[PDB]
Amino acid sequence: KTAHSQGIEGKAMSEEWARYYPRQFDSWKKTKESDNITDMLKEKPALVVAWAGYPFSKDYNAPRGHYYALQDNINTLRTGAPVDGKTGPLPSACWTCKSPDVPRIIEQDGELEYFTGKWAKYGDEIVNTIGCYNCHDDKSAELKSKVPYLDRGLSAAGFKTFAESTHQEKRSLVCAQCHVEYYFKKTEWKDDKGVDKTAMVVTLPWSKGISTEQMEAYYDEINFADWTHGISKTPMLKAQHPDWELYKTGIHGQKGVSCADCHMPYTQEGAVKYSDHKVGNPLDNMDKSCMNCHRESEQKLKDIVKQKFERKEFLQDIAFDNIGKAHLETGKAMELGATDAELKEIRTHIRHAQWRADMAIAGHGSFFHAPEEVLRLLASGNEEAQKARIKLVKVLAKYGAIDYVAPDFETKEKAQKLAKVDMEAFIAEKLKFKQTLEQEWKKQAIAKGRLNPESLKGVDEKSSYYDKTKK
Amino acid sequence: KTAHSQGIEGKAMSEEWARYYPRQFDSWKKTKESDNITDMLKEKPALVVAWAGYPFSKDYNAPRGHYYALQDNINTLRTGAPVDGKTGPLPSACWTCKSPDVPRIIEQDGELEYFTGKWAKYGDEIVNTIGCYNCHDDKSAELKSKVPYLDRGLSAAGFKTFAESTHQEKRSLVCAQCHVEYYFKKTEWKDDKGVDKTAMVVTLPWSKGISTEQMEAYYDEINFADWTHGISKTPMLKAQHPDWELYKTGIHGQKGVSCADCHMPYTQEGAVKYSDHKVGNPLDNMDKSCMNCHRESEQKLKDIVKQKFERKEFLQDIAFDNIGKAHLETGKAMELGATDAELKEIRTHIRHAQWRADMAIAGHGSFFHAPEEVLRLLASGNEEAQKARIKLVKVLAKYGAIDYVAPDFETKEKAQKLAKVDMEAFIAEKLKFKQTLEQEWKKQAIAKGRLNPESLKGVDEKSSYYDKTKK
Ligand code: HEC
Ligand code: HEC
Ligand code: HEC
Ligand code: HEC
Ligand code: HEC
Ligand code: HEC
Ligand code: HEC
Ligand code: HEC
Ligand code: HEC
Ligand code: HEC
Ligand SMILES: [Ca+2]
Ligand SMILES: [Ca+2]
Ligand SMILES: [Y+2]
Ligand SMILES: [Y+2]
Ligand SMILES: [Y+2]
Ligand SMILES: [Y+2]
Ligand SMILES: [Y+2]
Repeated sequence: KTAHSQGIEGKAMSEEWARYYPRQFDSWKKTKESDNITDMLKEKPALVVAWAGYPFSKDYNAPRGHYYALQDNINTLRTGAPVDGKTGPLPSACWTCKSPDVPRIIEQDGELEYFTGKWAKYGDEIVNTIGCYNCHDDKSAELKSKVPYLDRGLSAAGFKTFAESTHQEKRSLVCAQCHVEYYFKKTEWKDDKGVDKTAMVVTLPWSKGISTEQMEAYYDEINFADWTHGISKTPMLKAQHPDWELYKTGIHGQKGVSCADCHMPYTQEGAVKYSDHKVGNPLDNMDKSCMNCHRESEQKLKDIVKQKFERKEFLQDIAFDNIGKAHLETGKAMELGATDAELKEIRTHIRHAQWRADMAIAGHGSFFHAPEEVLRLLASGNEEAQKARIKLVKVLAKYGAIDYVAPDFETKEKAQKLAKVDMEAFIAEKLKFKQTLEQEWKKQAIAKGRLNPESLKGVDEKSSYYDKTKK
Repeated sequence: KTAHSQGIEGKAMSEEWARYYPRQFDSWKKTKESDNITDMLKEKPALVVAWAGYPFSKDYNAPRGHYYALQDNINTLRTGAPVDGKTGPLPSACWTCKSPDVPRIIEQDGELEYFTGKWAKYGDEIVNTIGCYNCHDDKSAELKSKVPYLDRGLSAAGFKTFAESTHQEKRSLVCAQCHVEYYFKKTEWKDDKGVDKTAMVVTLPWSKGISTEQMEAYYDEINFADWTHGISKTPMLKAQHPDWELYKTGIHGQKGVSCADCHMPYTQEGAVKYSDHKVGNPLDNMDKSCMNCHRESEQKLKDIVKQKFERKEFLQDIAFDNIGKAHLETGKAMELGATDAELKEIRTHIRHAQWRADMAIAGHGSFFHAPEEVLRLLASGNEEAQKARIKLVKVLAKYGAIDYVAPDFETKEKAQKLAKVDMEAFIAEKLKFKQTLEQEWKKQAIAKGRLNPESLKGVDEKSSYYDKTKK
């Protein structure tokens, strides 16, 4: 048994676990070191065109330390600027994979209630970032999935549930609670008081399997669309960090190497074994993350990973360039009078091209986790995009614009203009929200004892639209 | 020293080495077991369209045992039906990587003389198949490259020559004498008698490096073309088994694992070590070919290789389908009156698309030797093909055929009709050659003592156009 077999008071606050596990708490806190904000829309402006008419065309950055998960959720322009708990563009489900306060609230008010309402609804309740409670039982300290949608997805795909899995499988599944592709399913329900409500439930599109093509069939079967493209009016699908799904198909995943083996390597000290809880780049600690299975220079192995990244970039730039052009060319055809009937097949091609290309790049480590599937996906997506473009030349010709040249979108500025994103406006509105409602959320959370100010140190010095210098 | 330190009389005939190395001779002879003839034009008819106007549109099969190299060189419809030593479509250079009689002749008449004349020129001299003398010194039995063009290529690419390489590197370089991409360079020269002659010299296009793109630049710089496409009139480049080049970039090649490690695995018997000389499929002998470095079931490793093959096939079919359509669409535009100026960019795209796609599939083991580069190449080639097709829609439109649909080529029969290949005629002509001149070559070679009839057992029972049943 543990030294807290009856549970931990204030379990959602990771600092409450420090008295029992100071070592893991210390390394866990170190993800604060990974504070870099890489603006992906600035690096890859083609993505802005791909996501026109969707929040990702406003703000999308690369992943950084777990220490910043909650704050980045708050800072991203995607969550907008609510003025109260009933406003703002996004739903409560956006907190789900950002805080240990999520299982706390679910276990208190029920899953459906948690998934009901606006993101702003829990602003002063969900205030702790990725913590001990998101992965451990507060009585046995054993690994556990705290979100019901994971087992639901696992079963649907023919996988064993978390409780039925081996220890090694759990070392990856705890990560899969969040590092997977998902979509919000509108769900009607009635509470204990008989009131009719509507929830937006996190759902893993795994009922037909976890391959990109199986998920695609899944979405097409239910005629689902995350949004209607702002330029091409295509019924679009958004892929979001399908880290585990692509990992499972890669060679390491097939060989049984878990997420933890590389991202949370062991350190043996006598008869005691410790897991590095500073979840980050395995390449910064290869001696413990890689060289325990591979025998050769760290530099050579690093060069090999670099090679994979370059190959992925090569195909990614081609795919998204043609996807961007297809969107713009479809928009031009619409402007000339092309009918939905004339553009139906074209739009289906675009939908599939981007779904496959996005699924390939949305998981930032996929180029390494499953190198070959990533390249194949990008090649498949590009082919769908070009099939659309070949058909588009004919539609453009019918309307007298066969020589139309889709405008360029080589910079974030030019791309956002094409996507009609008024950044200045969104940023100004965001800052006002942060200076008012956000500070009230934090003040109230601290007053109620849900938030410890110590956890806020250097947590809000950077975003894609401001940098106080160094976190 | 060896037991034949002064050399071996009749060294070109591998049977002459059996008295010294009966074990290696026995396994070497066993490649006779790999007698399967897989007609690649039947399996992948798109290749016929790709090679229209070139010999490969007539006959192209997958590789089989070394035991059949010489006979397949004779049987392929590509070498045609010469009636004497001055006729036939191909040059003497076609014998180069098929027989130990090649170094014998080169060392006797000089490199330039060997490379001068028709293939039929040496019909009764080059009669032994891949033998001991192609890879070993007949005095020390040490590994050696017997062809000057390899070191020439190695140096040109910044690599060390064969003699300057390590033993492990030599275990792969001996294979590189033949398993590489090449082209025939027309070379003017004058013999000892002052006579002016023209030779077609095997040349490795490695002066700019060994990557597909570097070789492409190499060919473009000298405005080289293997042939003018029979349908699109595009200046084409033919890739031929760039096995070593792609292998060198793969992870195994980067890690120092030689061709021999998998294809000629060791067998330890006490203090003596033997190399399996039955060069074939490593998957048929995984315990010795793979499991000496990898630790897991043979089936799982086999399934993984199968997965790579399927991914490669997926992208290959897409690439060659668009390449085929581009060729046909260009041919249609020509028929309508399109000028060379209007088709110049299109043709450059096609040339590059096929060069990259062919380089990816010409090496039959590349899907495994360098999985990721193969997928990237096929994706790159496909993109070039689609760029050509998008431009072709516009040219077709200018000439009133925007709705043109390139004919299908899903069967070898239909593809060869589009490529205007009269198979019946070529086969009939070939059989007459085999029944007359070929039998004379073999009779004379046997009379002169250059050929041992024992080596002909079951060697000519199959081809792509006949099957006496079982070799
Ligand atoms: C949900 C509760 C999560 C769980 C459980 C795990 N991760 Fe996570 N991870 C999550 C978020 C929301 C983020 C983004 C953080 C931000 O503010 O940008 C991340 C990020 C990572 C990263 C990147 C770290 C970096 O320095 O860039 C990695 C490598 C990562 N996460 C890995 C990972 C693994 C291996 C997990 C299981 C052991 C794991 N995460 C769980 C959300 C969640
Ligand atoms: C779990 C199933 C998640 C849900 C539901 C949402 N997010 Fe998420 N988010 C999750 C992970 C594992 C990661 C890291 C890996 C990655 O590729 O991003 C993230 C990261 C973010 C970030 C930082 C990166 C960025 O996009 O700028 C933000 C700002 C973020 N997530 C916001 C966010 C919102 C608004 C959501 C609702 C639509 C949302 N996430 C849901 C996991 C999950
Ligand atoms: C999920 C993303 C995790 C978070 C957040 C935290 N821990 Fe963790 N922990 C996780 C894994 C995958 C593992 C390895 C499991 C295994 O048996 O291999 C661990 C392990 C521990 C342990 C056991 C000893 C060790 O391996 O170091 C302890 C005591 C532990 N974790 C404590 C702990 C605390 C206090 C955390 C918050 C500060 C915490 N963990 C977060 C995954 C995750
Ligand atoms: C042991 C548990 C492992 C750890 C930790 C890492 N790798 Fe690994 N790797 C492992 C296996 C069993 C395999 C399958 C092939 C084999 O050797 O049997 C691999 C394979 C790779 C590869 C090649 C596959 C590819 O993607 O092309 C690479 C380049 C590789 N591994 C790199 C690598 C790095 C950089 C790691 C640390 C971050 C790492 N591996 C950890 C087993 C294990
Ligand atoms: C070792 C063999 C690994 C396994 C198993 C998993 N990951 Fe990984 N991951 C690894 C590397 C070498 C990299 C690339 C690092 C680089 O900078 O080149 C990654 C990357 C990620 C990322 C991207 C983080 C970022 O870009 O900021 C994430 C989010 C990530 N990995 C998550 C993750 C999860 C959840 C895994 C299991 C499903 C997983 N990784 C396994 C190495 C290894
Ligand atoms: C030229 C003199 C060669 C040398 C030296 C090596 N190979 Fe070869 N190989 C060559 C030819 C002309 C052929 C085609 C044979 C035919 O009639 O189709 C081949 C074929 C192979 C194969 C395929 C065998 C099968 O059963 O399908 C392999 C796997 C192969 N060769 C490998 C190989 C290796 C590893 C070498 C060096 C040790 C090697 N070959 C040398 C011509 C020549
Ligand atoms: C060495 C540099 C070569 C030259 C020059 C030529 N060939 Fe070849 N050939 C070589 C190898 C290594 C292989 C096996 C690997 C492969 O992918 O094919 C071959 C195989 C053949 C075959 C059998 C397969 C087929 O194409 O049906 C034939 C019939 C053949 N080679 C014929 C041939 C001719 C006519 C050549 C002159 C143009 C020629 N080869 C040159 C290596 C080399
Ligand atoms: C080239 C394609 C080869 C042909 C044809 C033959 N041999 Fe070979 N042989 C080759 C290699 C790559 C190796 C291994 C070299 C090493 O040191 O690792 C060998 C080795 C031998 C040896 C040494 C002992 C052994 O490893 O078995 C002998 C005595 C030998 N080869 C003899 C031999 C004979 C008699 C051949 C013709 C019948 C023959 N080899 C062909 C490559 C090639
Ligand atoms: C030892 C000399 C090896 C032999 C013989 C074979 N492989 Fe190998 N393999 C080896 C290394 C050092 C690596 C690099 C990665 C690592 O584990 O350190 C590999 C890698 C692979 C891979 C993964 C890479 C990829 O292509 O995705 C696979 C799938 C693999 N090896 C398969 C394999 C098979 C089937 C072999 C026999 C025919 C084989 N390898 C031999 C080292 C060695
Ligand atoms: C092990 C790690 C290998 C190394 C090193 C090399 N080859 Fe290989 N080769 C290997 C496999 C697993 C395969 C595929 C077998 C299958 O049927 O799936 C191949 C295949 C080839 C081929 C194709 C033969 C055919 O299709 O008939 C050739 C011609 C070949 N390999 C040649 C070859 C050469 C010359 C190498 C060094 C440059 C080489 N291989 C290395 C495994 C391994
Ligand atoms: Ca989604
Ligand atoms: Ca060539
Ligand atoms: Y406490
Ligand atoms: Y990062
Ligand atoms: Y690979
Ligand atoms: Y003798
Ligand atoms: Y074969």
